[PDB]
Amino acid sequence: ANWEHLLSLKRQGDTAKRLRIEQDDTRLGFEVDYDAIIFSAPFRSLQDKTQVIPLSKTDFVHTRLTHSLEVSVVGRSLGRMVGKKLLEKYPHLEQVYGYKFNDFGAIVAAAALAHDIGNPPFGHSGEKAIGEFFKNGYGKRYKDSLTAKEYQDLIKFEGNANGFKVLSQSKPGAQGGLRLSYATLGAFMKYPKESLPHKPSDHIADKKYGFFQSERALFEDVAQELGLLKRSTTDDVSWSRHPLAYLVEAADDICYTIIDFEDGINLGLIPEEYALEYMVKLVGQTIDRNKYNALQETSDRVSYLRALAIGTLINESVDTFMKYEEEILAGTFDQSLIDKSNYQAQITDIINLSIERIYNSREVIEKEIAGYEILSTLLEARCRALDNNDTHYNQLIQQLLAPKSLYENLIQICAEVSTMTDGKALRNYKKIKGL
Amino acid sequence: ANWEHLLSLKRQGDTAKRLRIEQDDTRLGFEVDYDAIIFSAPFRSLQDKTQVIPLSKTDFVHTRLTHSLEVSVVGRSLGRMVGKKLLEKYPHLEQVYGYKFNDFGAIVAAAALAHDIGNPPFGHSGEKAIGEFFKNGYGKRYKDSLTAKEYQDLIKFEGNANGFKVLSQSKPGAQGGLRLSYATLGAFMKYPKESLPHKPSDHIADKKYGFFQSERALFEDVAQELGLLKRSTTDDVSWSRHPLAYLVEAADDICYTIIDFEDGINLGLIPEEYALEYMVKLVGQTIDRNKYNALQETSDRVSYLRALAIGTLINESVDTFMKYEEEILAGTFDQSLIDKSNYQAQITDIINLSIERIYNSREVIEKEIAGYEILSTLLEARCRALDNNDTHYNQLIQQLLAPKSLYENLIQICAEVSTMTDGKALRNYKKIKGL
Amino acid sequence: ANWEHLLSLKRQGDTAKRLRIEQDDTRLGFEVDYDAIIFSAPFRSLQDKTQVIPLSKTDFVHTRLTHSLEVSVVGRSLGRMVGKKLLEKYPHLEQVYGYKFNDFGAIVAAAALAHDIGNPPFGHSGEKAIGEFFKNGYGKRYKDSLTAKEYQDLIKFEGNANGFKVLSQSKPGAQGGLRLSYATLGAFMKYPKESLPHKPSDHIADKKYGFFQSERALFEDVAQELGLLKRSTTDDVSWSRHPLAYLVEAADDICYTIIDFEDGINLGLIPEEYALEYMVKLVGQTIDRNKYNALQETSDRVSYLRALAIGTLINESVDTFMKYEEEILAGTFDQSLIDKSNYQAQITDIINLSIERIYNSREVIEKEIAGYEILSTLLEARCRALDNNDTHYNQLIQQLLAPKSLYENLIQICAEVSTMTDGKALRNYKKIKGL
Repeated sequence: ANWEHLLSLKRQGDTAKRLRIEQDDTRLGFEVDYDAIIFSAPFRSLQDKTQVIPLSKTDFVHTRLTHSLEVSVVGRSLGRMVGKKLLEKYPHLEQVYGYKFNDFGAIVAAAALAHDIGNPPFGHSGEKAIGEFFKNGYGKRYKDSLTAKEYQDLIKFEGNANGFKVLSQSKPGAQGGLRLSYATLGAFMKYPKESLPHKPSDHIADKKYGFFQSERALFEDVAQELGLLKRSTTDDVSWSRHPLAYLVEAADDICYTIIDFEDGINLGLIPEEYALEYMVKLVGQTIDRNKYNALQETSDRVSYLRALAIGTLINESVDTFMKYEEEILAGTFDQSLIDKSNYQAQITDIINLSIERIYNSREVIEKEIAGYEILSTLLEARCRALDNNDTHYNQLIQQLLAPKSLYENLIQICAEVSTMTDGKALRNYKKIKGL
Repeated sequence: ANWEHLLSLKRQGDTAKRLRIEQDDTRLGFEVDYDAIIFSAPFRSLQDKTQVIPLSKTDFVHTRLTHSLEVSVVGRSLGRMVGKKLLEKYPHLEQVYGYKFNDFGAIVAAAALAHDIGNPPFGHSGEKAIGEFFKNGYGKRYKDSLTAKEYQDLIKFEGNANGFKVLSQSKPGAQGGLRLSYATLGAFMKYPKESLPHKPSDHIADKKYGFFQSERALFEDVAQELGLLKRSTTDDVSWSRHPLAYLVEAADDICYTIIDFEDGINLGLIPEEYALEYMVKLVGQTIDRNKYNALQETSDRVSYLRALAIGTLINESVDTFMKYEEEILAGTFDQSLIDKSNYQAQITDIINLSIERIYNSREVIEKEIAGYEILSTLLEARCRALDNNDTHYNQLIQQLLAPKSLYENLIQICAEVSTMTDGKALRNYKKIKGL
Repeated sequence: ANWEHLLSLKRQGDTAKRLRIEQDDTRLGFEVDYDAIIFSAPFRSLQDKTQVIPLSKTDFVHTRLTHSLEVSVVGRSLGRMVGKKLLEKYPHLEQVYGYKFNDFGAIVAAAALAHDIGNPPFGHSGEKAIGEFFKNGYGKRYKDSLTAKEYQDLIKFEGNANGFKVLSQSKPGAQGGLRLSYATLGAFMKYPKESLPHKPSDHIADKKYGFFQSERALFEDVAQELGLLKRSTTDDVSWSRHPLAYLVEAADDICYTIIDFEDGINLGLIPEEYALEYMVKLVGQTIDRNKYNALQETSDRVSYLRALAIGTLINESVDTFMKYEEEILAGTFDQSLIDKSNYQAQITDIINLSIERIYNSREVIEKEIAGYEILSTLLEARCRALDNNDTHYNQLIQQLLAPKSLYENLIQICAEVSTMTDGKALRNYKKIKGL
């Protein structure tokens, strides 16, 4: 591929090319993208969306908005640092085409900021509850009216794909959604494939899929404009990742690992006695141990460790990207940047500690179990209303929850149930069940 | 038809005639009816029964008892003014028979006071939830054990017909229920027909039905004594309305229109800026503009407009009655009194604004949806216990909720679930669901 | 039967005999049993387990722990008093084998202390909900995969048998459970039979059953060591009760009769006047009338009557036991000790009043109805997770509720659901239901 094409400023529906050298640097398309997301209704709704991790009465624990905000700050740093090195490697990108190192920071930051925008509540358990509804619940009745891939979109409903829908969905008065730059949509697409075939290889980009059938035509346009390399020549389409999607992924990987740990310690789910032991290798060269011992509050000690460890992993991930830059550009890199880390054993240890103390904790399990009932109830009410829209009750349901082809109706129901705020979903659920 | 027979003082089971001229003026049968309703357990229970309209923590919103009381006051005025004009047009009713203008006010007031006594909770949505239970829910299993009209009583369960049952149902030690005058029972019956045929015409009197199969024999006796005109000779019975039922209907129509509007403004669902605009034509000939401007509080200004509009519509309704009095006596008036109003456009505008801002409001929809679940759960508990009364659990349900033919059992279950107070229904529902 | 064998100090797994004369007086096996129950997790859990009797905002009402404690105190007196008379009638028990009167008090106290340890919540209605689950609910699907007696253990699930399971269940690191002395396990077994045949006679010992199929081999060991007399002629096994089981029963009967009455008066469910009227014959010979009239508080007057009445019935039960000692030893006593009471008319009056004012009270019926839903919901969740342990949801359920053969799994599910504390059961129920 070519970096000039990968850094496309095209917005959906454009009729003429947007050259970087002609951009107003105070209205740079990539930076406009970031601000568009910040002010968007879907991003703002993350304020009222918790993570599956429990709340604390005494200490800070991230909601989904502040988690996404911090991921985007890590992403900006990754993009800035790699962008500087790319412009040194390929100086024509700056001298001829006018690209600057902050462009790469803005692309990665915007795609990272919006990564969780489409995820249902209750973490991956919420995805599994939606999928189960269509695999074995009421929604199984729709199988024979859908293509294999349309049905797969439902039984393996994917928040990454719903995020792509949220960013690009046309509505009356708003064609093309947020109309983000194609470079940003490219960096967003960690899994550039459809729902089938399912996990066709052990390649990182094949672990999930990244767009629904409803968004296939758009990503085809995005992939064409960017020049992404093909990974399939059948009607089951798939492409090699945009190089910057590796940085978006690394930002998420760094933040899932270290910031979950930080939250677990502040909640007390992870004993503070383990804080230094698990972070020593990651921070040992830079930690000022005398300073660490002088900090009097648990949360200040763990924030210092988190800052040091994120710094270490950012610097390393930049160097790993540049080492494998040609292979990434050629589509032959089959792993994540963090997979190559010299700290991979320590990262796995932290992740396993978080699985054991946070995600397997009673408070998380209880919430996932409750979430199954909440999501299954909302989906069933919407789907019965779709199937019998004439009855008095189902008209009330439509008025309460949602005031096209079968597939497009079903994927919209999933999309809308997934993006309801915590409070709205809970209130509507309680009314349907009379509580 | 003859007004001498329409004004019957007969009570259920009477052995001898009751002549108006022989009545004690301090114990007039029609006034005794008003007081019997006031002190009755069903009317007292309206204290603990809310309308579908939401509660407010700052302003007055009507419960069902206050609504019924104000309807009865408007009704008394309609009856008084019409009674005076009817006694001028038929002076023998006063000379030979001894009827006085207050008699007509008493009949209309008592019938109007009792109009909502049999309605289930949650408004018309509550009626629909009970019907759905027998149409498509657990109660569907009874269809093949019931006649067409018995089943129709259930799938189209009607609060008007339940009100007639509540007023007249014999119980051990209370033969004939409240034993109201037959004239009052006639004025109560807005839909003098059985559940089938369903809407045989577009006449307002055919829109619903007014008695269940369980009360058909009772209303036949009332219809015979009053000399109501038979409107159909098939096994399907129906009669032309008692003339005073047009005034009972008018009392409800005027209050439903204007007082919902008043509550909507005080709730903030309807902006105050709409209050004068929608009521100027109805009040302009009688309003004291100096008084209106001096009033500094919204609820006082709205209450003033409400009083003037109601007075306007009462006066117009009386004139409309008297214009079509002979048509009403002949059974050939196919319309409501308010349908002939010169302010029909303004009334329709007020009704539509109330639908848009009150009845389609989120708080009303939520409550109606919850009411479906509450009523369906209580009905299913009672019917499962009816079908299998020998189990330990169903014996507990019987002790908790209810400490004859299949049809008579099912209609009683509906009547009882419909008349439980809000708090008792909710408490029993929560216990059944373990909440 | 021989008292030397009936007073066995054997613990499960023992390879050598335990001679009473060799026991350390500060570590007597029978007294060790009492202390082992007190400190056991199942007994401690009765702290957080209420009776079906409603709680009071003004007066004392017993939780299950305090009820079991007071039953054990009454049992200790019964055992001590009968022990002294037994050692007079069989002096070789002391002189040759070294038994002392307090040994009999310790046996009866320990067995009585543990009588309610296995009962499910919600009283006998809780037992009926569990049985109904397997007779007609989801659990009916297991009938054809179980023997007749295995299925009867479920459809007639019995708290007495679950108590035996709780006391003796082997787990890794705790073989034989609490490892109680066999004399104590004999005194505990009021119904020495398996689930089938059901009520083979009207003998009190045949009213219920005392051990599940999972514990049949253990009680067979216990019966052999104690030398209990075989009572059943068929392949369904059954033994005559250990004589001390009659005293454990009498402690329960006396406390349930008088202390329930006491609680009902202090709750206000039973009018205060009924206290002296129903207890005057039980207390007349021993009551200090000036002490009683000087007492100014209801709870103190009633507590005085309770102490006097329990005193009377303890003394009488001891005399009844000794009067029929030889018939009990030979297995020919067909009644309970209290059945032979001279105060049986007063006991029956008190029980019937408690049934009418307490157990048939609205507050109890409400709680039993809710308990059906709670227990049925928990049983269905555990059984569906047993049937499909592979699904993501069922693996969450397994982590939340339970972090071998089909029968062994089902009886363990019943045992665990029955032994959950009130708050733990309610919390898990609410999460499964989304609240």
